[PDB]
Amino acid sequence: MIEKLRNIAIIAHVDHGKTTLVDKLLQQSGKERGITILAKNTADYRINIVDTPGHADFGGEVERVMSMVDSVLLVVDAFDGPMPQTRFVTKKAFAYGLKPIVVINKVDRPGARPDWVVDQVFDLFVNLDATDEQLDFPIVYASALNGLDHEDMAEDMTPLYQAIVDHVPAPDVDLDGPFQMQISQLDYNSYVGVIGIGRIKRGKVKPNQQVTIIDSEGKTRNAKVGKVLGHLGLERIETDLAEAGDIVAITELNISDTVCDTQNVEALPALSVDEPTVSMFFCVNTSPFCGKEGKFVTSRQILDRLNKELVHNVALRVEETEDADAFRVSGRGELHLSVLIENMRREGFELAVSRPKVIFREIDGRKQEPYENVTLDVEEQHQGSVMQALGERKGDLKNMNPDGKGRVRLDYVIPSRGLIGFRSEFMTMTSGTGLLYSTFSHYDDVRPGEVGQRQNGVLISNGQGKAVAFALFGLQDRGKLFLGHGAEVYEGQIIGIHSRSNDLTVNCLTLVPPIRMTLEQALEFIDDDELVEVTPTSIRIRKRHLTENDRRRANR
Ligand SMILES: Nc1nc2c(ncn2[C@@H]2O[C@H](COP(=O)(O)OP(=O)(O)O)[C@@H](O)[C@H]2O)c(=O)[nH]1
Repeated sequence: MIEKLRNIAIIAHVDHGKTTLVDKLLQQSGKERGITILAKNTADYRINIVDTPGHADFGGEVERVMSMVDSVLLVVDAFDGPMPQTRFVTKKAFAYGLKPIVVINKVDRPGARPDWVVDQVFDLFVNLDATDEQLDFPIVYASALNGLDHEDMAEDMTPLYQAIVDHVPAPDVDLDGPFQMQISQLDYNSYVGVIGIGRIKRGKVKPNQQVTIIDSEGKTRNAKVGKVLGHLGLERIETDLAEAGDIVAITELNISDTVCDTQNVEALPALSVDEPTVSMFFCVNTSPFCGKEGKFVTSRQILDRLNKELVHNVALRVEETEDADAFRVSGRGELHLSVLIENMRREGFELAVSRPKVIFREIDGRKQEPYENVTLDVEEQHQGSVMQALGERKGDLKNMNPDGKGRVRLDYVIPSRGLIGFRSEFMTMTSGTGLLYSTFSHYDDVRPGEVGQRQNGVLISNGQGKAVAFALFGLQDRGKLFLGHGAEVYEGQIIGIHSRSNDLTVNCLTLVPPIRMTLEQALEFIDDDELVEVTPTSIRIRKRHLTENDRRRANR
């Protein structure tokens, strides 16, 4: 049963499908796909074959695919050869010691050239070390509708069979002991819940069987389970090990998230660089515009929506709270999350989100909060205020190579927790002639001393009427304003900033041009108490508490 298992993956050249071969090899029972096509054969070898995508999504997609398999397959046109659509995977394929299997496809073509293509699939195949292969054999020559070189050439359908059982081994994993499995792939359905798919590392799995989740500590229960056969994932009572076993009704559930039994077990590692860096709660809009401007409010629409992204987004991680109408969403970047928000924003979603709290994950002893490699380019007299603010952000400098044309380029290493806010007043210090983006680098020990705050606070309001020049031109002698003449806010909606740490509960009812604050500039601003309402039309900045005594209430 288990020593006849062979877990492989295929790489689609330009030409998509490979069936041909993917297909016809359903030849003993048993456009397009794809996962996982587990043929069945003896002259019984179950062979789960996971199709690595022709594309590359993002944030560590394909490396996660070969976390299941122990070897690979490479389809290459005999007319043409291998391409950049193959150079994407194969590189990451050899990263784990995966012995390849080369397939010269299309052999029957009149413009085909076998041993030249082989000679290309050597030279553009070794440059990336290995270092074996060598063999690398494999080295089959295969038609679709199915006399040169290997063999050749009987029922060019069984030769490939040899290759798999001969050179691909069975997954070295323990049948017995307490159950363990790491989720490799992920998908969702409009009334399943989340769905697993993976590779059984330890033990065996009963369909109605309690379990635990890992990286955190949830003890969610199991309900249903399913095997794969043909292009279908077909239900099964119970499955052992080493298979592409597909599973439901657990939770949330995530990519990389490990999960084993409940007795004597836990856990599973292997990130590797998929784990997120940032997080913020996603809440259904409870503020005074509940279904006004927008068209998706009921929590299980949002939930539904977030899950659907967790198929595409491999660099995303969504977990569910004690509170029903709220979800801690986390991703490998603040910019990677704002995508999800503003994309959802203009699908017509009314929801709100909490402040970007950093993922203070841990690597050996020190609680290593993440850092990033900043690059910023500014006019010279701005530099004084630029440098100044960053040495207060616990942002270490690396190099500042001056171009000598009236500008300077500055290059820092800054902590994530202290990058929150700066791209507002970088654009205010430089007055627009400051241009900066950046990139995530790695986590580092404590800053230390949490100093990623902002302050002062802002001006909170106390009525649902419209803002008037009779109140705003006076209230703006406390500080700058987020609204102008005429707009109906509510009790809670921060309509501006004070000049000092004071929060105020003012009246706009009884002018300077205001501040056009973006989605990003709202999130990367709010305090831990406050929240950002995001309708599909405008953007509001509420507090979570709406009045001047309701504020004083929660303060114990
Ligand atoms: N002559 C020849 N043509 C092939 C062979 N394999 C595929 N093709 C052609 O190339 C195209 C790509 O193969 P296909 O089976 O469509 O792969 P799919 O994208 O997985 O369906 C098909 O339209 C076939 O007509 C082969 O072994 N010999």
